[PDB]
Amino acid sequence: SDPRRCMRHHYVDSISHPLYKCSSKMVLLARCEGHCSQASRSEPLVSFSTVLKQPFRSSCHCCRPQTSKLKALRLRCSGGMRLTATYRYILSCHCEECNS
Amino acid sequence: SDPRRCMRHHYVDSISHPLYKCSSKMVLLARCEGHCSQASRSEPLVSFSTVLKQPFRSSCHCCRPQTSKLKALRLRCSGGMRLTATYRYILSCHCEECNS
Amino acid sequence: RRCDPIRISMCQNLGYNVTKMPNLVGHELQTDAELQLTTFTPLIQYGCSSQLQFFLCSVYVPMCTEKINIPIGPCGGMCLSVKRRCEPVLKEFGFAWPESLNCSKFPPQNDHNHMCMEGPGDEE
Amino acid sequence: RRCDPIRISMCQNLGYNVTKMPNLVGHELQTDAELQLTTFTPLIQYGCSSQLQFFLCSVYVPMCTEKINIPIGPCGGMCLSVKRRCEPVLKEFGFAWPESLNCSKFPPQNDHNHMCMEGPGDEE
Ligand SMILES: O=S(=O)(O)OC[C@H]1O[C@@](COS(=O)(=O)O)(O[C@H]2O[C@H](COS(=O)(=O)O)[C@@H](OS(=O)(=O)O)[C@H](OS(=O)(=O)O)[C@H]2OS(=O)(=O)O)[C@@H](OS(=O)(=O)O)[C@@H]1OS(=O)(=O)O
Ligand SMILES: O=S(=O)(O)OC[C@H]1O[C@@](COS(=O)(=O)O)(O[C@H]2O[C@H](COS(=O)(=O)O)[C@@H](OS(=O)(=O)O)[C@H](OS(=O)(=O)O)[C@H]2OS(=O)(=O)O)[C@@H](OS(=O)(=O)O)[C@@H]1OS(=O)(=O)O
Ligand SMILES: *[C@@H]1O[C@H](CO)[C@@H](O)[C@H](O)[C@H]1NC(C)=O
Ligand SMILES: *[C@@H]1O[C@H](CO)[C@@H](O)[C@H](O)[C@H]1NC(C)=O
Ligand SMILES: *[C@H]1O[C@H](CO)[C@@H](O)[C@H](O)[C@H]1NC(C)=O
Ligand SMILES: *[C@H]1O[C@H](CO)[C@@H](O)[C@H](O)[C@H]1NC(C)=O
Repeated sequence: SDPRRCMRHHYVDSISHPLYKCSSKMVLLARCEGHCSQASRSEPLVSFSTVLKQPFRSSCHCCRPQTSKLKALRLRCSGGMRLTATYRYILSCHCEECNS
Repeated sequence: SDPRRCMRHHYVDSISHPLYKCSSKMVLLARCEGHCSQASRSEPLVSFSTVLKQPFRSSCHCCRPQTSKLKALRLRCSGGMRLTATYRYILSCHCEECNS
Repeated sequence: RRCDPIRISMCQNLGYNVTKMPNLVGHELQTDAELQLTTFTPLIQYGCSSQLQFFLCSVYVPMCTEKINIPIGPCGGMCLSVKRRCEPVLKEFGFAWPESLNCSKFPPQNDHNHMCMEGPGDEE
Repeated sequence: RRCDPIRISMCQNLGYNVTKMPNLVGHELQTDAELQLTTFTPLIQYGCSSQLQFFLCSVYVPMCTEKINIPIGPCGGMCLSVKRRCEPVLKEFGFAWPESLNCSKFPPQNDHNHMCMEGPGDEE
């Protein structure tokens, strides 16, 4: 129960179309936040090519959504236009590697 | 002077070709290691396309080499073969974002 | 301003900062609600479900937000997923599952129309 | 086994775990070396160079490794980059730059042939 820990946080926002003028609809959401425990690093790599790239291998545990259910909803825009928006409710956070 | 902090670490290894049989040459190197302070996160994103992707925006400060000088050296392999290897000595570590 | 901070350690440090009395149950004061939870404390140890504690806090100290004046609690699916795991064990301790936790009352899902929190445990 | 742990707090917690007496300078015991460093302590505060302290530790408690029996210190370039910044100020305090820190002695660069540590400050 460490508040630092990577974890799910709850809050409400109101989705409204960026460009079109529309009525906002208030919905609840979740986000991932904390400090993954596992230290990070990168260390150098060796190439016998005349071409390198390959500069280093690194590891780093970010904190990200383990499990997320898609949602969506429709919006009524001034004049005819009625619109649909889609996003991801986040059921679970975990710490995973930044590059896979 | 926090040992946790992202920072440069020194050590020696001996580079030897993976596949060819060769004489090893001992060299000194540096690697990056610690705990970047800035918490990490990702939070959901909204698309008005019928196509999403776009799942979240996240941030995460890994610890990586700020400043690194290329080096290289030649190796003598049994029979004729003499080979050259190239890598990166690391002059400075910093904490940067995982995806830029 | 409008909402108020959680004062029960047990329920501290989950998703959300803040709640508002009086309780869904109808508890008037966090202290009193504190009292009830304690009762469940042995059950929690048994670890029927991982999500148990969160759920109970959800009911007893519902989330709150300045954005709107209503309270936020758990969706059914979550409870059920919970209810099944612990309905029995509570039967041990010779205990009925309480009506206060009646899983009909909670909305089915989380939507514009109704806002409730979900967990990886789920149901209709 | 072969090497031994740094015992000076000041030099603790830089790149490397371990050193081996006797000193490049010829210090016999970390304690004594500890004594010398202290003298530089005011200079460090002045912050002539950021890399100063590291450098001095490099000289006074050189790195050590089980991989080979030799000691590891700083490359010249680093020192110079350092030396220039602080040569003057040391002139304040009416102080010559010491021969022990003579920047000729340190190898030019880091290589198979010679191993020394470098910093972002650099020179030939
Ligand atoms: O959207 S509501 O929560 O307000 O629910 C129904 C009311 O919305 C309408 C149209 O207005 S609008 O949705 O505000 O643009 O119904 C439409 O809304 C519901 C709710 O879902 S949604 O995410 O808001 O779009 C849709 O239901 S569903 O998509 O979840 O299945 C309606 O479709 S349906 O009723 O399920 O078939 C959707 O289209 S429709 O307008 O219903 O054809 C109004 O229509 S109503 O449901 O026939 O009454 C409702 O009235 S209100 O003035 O928007 O409150
Ligand atoms: O490599 S050494 O540190 O041992 O230095 C010179 C000795 O190596 C040779 C060949 O053997 S080998 O290098 O072990 O394969 O010289 C070669 O090595 C030096 C050192 O650099 S390197 O990273 O080891 O390749 C090279 O210098 S340089 O590339 O840094 O500029 C030599 O090139 S050069 O002398 O600078 O022109 C490189 O090629 S060469 O053999 O010199 O033609 C032996 O050659 S020597 O330098 O003429 O004596 C040296 O003898 S040893 O038996 O390897 O110790
Ligand atoms: C809970 O209450 C609902 C409606 O108030 C009722 O239908 C049901 O019998 C009660 N018991 C349950 C859902 O187990
Ligand atoms: C340091 O010693 C070197 C060689 O031992 C000598 O050439 C020089 O005069 C001395 N002073 C320096 C480099 O400032
Ligand atoms: C309370 O903390 C939560 C998360 O810990 C955060 O979202 C909120 O902004 C905090 N309160 C204030 C006034 O920032
Ligand atoms: C000493 O610590 C350094 C880095 O802090 C590490 O490389 C080394 O492995 C440690 N000693 C041992 C025996 O692991």
